[PDB]
Amino acid sequence: PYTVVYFPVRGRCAALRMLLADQGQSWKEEVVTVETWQEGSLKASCLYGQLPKFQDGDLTLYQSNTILRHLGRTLGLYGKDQQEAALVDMVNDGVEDLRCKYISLIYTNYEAGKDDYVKALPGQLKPFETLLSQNQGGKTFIVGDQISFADYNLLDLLLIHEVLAPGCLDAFPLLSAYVGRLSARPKLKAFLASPEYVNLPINGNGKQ
Amino acid sequence: PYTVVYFPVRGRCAALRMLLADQGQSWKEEVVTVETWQEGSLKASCLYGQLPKFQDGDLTLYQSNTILRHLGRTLGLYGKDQQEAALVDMVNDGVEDLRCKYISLIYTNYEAGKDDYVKALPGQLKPFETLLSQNQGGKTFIVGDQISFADYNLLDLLLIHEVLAPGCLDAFPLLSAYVGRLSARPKLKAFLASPEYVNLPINGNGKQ
Ligand SMILES: CC/C(=C/SC[C@H](NC(=O)CC[C@H](N)C(=O)O)C(=O)NCC(=O)O)C(=O)c1ccc(OCC(=O)O)c(Cl)c1Cl
Ligand SMILES: CC/C(=C/SC[C@H](NC(=O)CC[C@H](N)C(=O)O)C(=O)NCC(=O)O)C(=O)c1ccc(OCC(=O)O)c(Cl)c1Cl
Repeated sequence: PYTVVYFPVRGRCAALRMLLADQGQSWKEEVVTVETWQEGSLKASCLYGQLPKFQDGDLTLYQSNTILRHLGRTLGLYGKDQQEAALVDMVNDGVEDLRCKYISLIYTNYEAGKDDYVKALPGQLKPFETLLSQNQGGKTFIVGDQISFADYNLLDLLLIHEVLAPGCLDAFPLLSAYVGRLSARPKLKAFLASPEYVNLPINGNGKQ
Repeated sequence: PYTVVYFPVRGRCAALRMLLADQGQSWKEEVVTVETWQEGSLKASCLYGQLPKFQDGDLTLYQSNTILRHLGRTLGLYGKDQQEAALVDMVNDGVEDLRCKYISLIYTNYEAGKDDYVKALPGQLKPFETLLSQNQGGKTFIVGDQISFADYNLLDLLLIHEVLAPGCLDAFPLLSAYVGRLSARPKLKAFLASPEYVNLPINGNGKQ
């Protein structure tokens, strides 16, 4: 079945977990402690020496977005055609770009960079609001009329940003409603409310 | 048909151009000058306010990897099945991670960071050598027995690294032979030797 190998944090596994949960998929969580990691053997066996590591049967994958695209491809959450598949990629790549900046802030320059980051946030979120406005008035999903892996990734990005800068979505009606709507999906809502999600820190250094 | 909108540099368009050329595809190059960019209108119309911008008929795309995946999907350069597709993604995501570090070095910390970067290079290239060693002894492509968009992206990454740190592939026989082999492909060889490629700087700040 599925197995996600990661440290005890939401981080780069939050989106794929929401996906699996919302899709009614079962998966196993292999929690790696900082101690076990610093031992070296696991890291050495990882393709790029990093986590998350994912297992789908005997298929072992690395890279959070590779896992997202894999699940999207195999579960039918990758658009209805090539045109949509490309747009889903465009959204996910944009989410990744911002996630990298967020990660850099959190682990590299939180105290001194937070103000500049938050000030730059609106311009960084604007693209996703525009995307929604161009797709059925933002009433459905980020691309097309069916959910995609990019939705879960974008949703997580928006959620962690609401924590970083409370109210950042207030000026973005479509993104705001989008968050509430997706978060309301039965399986997803239950997952987001569960200890499994709630008692895990967003990041590994206690910052958010 | 196809249109590539970018600044007059190889940068994030080199891989997709090699792909198009090697695949015998025709495309138009719309060169954006620093003056045009600083004018503001183009930037404002770009989804994430950045280039490259790509047009396939009336489909307008942004994000270099979205363009790569789109061409790979539509041209059949994305693996033979879903498993290979996942592996192709895993390779491309790894290429992107290193490309981001390369870009960071080039544009924000060349002088002071070059030594540390080059020293860390071997460990960053090892994953691709390993991937090659696990696929038909590295005699064909990065994933499977057919070329994929990830091959062009990886090839570009390797090429720019040989310029940054001459001889960096000496420690990796498979990657070294891989570069020579792919570069020898008729259409690609002609493209790499053409003014279109050769007279374009790798980066925009004159560093490499
Ligand atoms: C638990 C906190 C930690 C999660 S794992 C982080 C990292 N893995 C990746 O960054 C995966 C990137 C892939 N491209 C992907 O998309 O999957 C990892 O495995 N690190 C272990 C290693 O030895 O490399 C986390 O986010 C984290 C923790 C600590 C630090 O450093 C602190 C600092 O001062 O910079 C960072 Cl930068 C990060 Cl991202
Ligand atoms: C011509 C040099 C320039 C090419 S365009 C760079 C950038 N676009 C992207 O980074 C695309 C990223 C997407 N995720 C993708 O994958 O496609 C861009 O459009 N910049 C214009 C803008 O206004 O944002 C280039 O590489 C470049 C040039 C200058 C600088 O800054 C110098 C510094 O001191 O940092 C950088 Cl960082 C870069 Cl990357």
